[PDB]
Amino acid sequence: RKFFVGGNWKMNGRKQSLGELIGTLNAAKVPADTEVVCAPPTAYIDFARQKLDPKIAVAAQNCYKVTNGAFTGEISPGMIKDCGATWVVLGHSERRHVFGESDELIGQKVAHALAEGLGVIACIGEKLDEREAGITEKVVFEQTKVIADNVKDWSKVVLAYEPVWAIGTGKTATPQQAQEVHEKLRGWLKSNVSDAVAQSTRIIYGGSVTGATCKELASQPDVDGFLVGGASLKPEFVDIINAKQ
Amino acid sequence: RKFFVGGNWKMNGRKQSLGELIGTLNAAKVPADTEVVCAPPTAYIDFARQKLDPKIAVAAQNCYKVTNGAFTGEISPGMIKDCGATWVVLGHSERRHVFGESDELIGQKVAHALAEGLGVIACIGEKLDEREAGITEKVVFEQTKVIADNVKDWSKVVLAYEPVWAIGTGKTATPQQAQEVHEKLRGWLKSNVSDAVAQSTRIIYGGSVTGATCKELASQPDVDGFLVGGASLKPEFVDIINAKQ
Ligand SMILES: CC(C(=O)O)C(=O)O
Ligand SMILES: CC(C(=O)O)C(=O)O
Ligand SMILES: [Br-]
Ligand SMILES: [Br-]
Repeated sequence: RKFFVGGNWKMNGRKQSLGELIGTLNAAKVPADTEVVCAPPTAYIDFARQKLDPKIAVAAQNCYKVTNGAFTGEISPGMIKDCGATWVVLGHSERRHVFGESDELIGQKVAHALAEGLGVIACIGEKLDEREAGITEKVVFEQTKVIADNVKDWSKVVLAYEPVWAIGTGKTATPQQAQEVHEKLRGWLKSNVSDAVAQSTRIIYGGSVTGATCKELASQPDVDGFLVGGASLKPEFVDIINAKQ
Repeated sequence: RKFFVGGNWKMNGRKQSLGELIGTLNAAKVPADTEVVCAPPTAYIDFARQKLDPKIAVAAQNCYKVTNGAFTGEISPGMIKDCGATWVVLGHSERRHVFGESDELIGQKVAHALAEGLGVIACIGEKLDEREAGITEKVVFEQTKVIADNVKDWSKVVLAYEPVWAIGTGKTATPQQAQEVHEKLRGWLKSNVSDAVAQSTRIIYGGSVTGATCKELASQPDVDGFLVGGASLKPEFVDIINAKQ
């Protein structure tokens, strides 16, 4: 599986500073068999795609589930493609848990974005109370099932595990804890989709990762890369791109 | 009060067709004492601002309540300004009732967007069940109070009344029904802010409006313009700009 490093800029950046960040990223030497994707704020998708070299792909941070309509504040896959982006992040923990997006809606978005030709970074993960109740597997398997039920072509999908229980809670996820969930997710794909899909699908880690911790995380056998948050805004992101080196 | 016509493109358009629409709008002769604002999808704010003549202002369709942060899929006022837009629509019925945005959040967004120098088109309106229960005034007064509690400078605000009870319900709002709510809102401003604010604040109508109905709606004494939905994508929008002519 090709190592996959996504940089989610979240709601950060202006043209001057994003241009600067893009210069640093363009200058990186992307190692062999490594796929890099950046997700700018929605107001800057087109801007970022124009400035980033095509060796780096661009993702929207979210989209809606139909191609046009009466949805003030939304964007559609068709608009993402028209701006030159080729991916979308769906189901991010902030959309689910700050903005209330349901599994049903996420599945509908996945189906539409994939049908329209985008790749999807599909995010899953259990919250604090779910972790404490012992239902990690039940939660992430149900989230992954909703995604899988809306996928026709698994070559267009990357799964991102976010340990929401260890983000803003006082809990720390260890590399062994991350690996344990990634292994369970891969086993779900084996039993519910196929062994081939399990073996080829990238499952990237969306918890805390820094230049100092990325090599150990990347060495976990079922961790196939990262969906990076805050470090994606800094030159340290290049070190994370090089986590397997 | 300067007549105010906003065109909310909602989740519609691609570069080719939005460029076409912008050509039609640029070619319109904006009548005296008329203020025109267009709200493109977020992926096209910068694009639209570059192509629209400055005689037309650009609004974002939504924003968040801090200037940067861990809010995948959001944009901030600072980004809107960096893209050359000078307004934001806040509290739109689709954000409240499709996407679950609370009054508390809307008030926080209003405060931040205004502090950052944007104008705000602040939307209010009662749903079907609220209309049927007889609580139109209670609902829209509470929504307007939350907005007003977050306004330091009323010259930067336009209020938009959306008859949500008459959008997608089978009910029709008559011009007299729209006028009745606008008068009540203006009276709320008089009693709770000041007479001066009541007399100077534009209260625009955000229900159904077409070229065939816009002159009658515009003639209502407390209707100061429109926040137009679907007709804003068509040449008919120019007729609505001319509703007072
Ligand atoms: C911020 C946190 C949550 O929304 O619960 C997260 O997992 O990103
Ligand atoms: C669509 C409708 C609602 O969301 O209830 C509206 O008022 O826009
Ligand atoms: Br811990
Ligand atoms: Br009716």
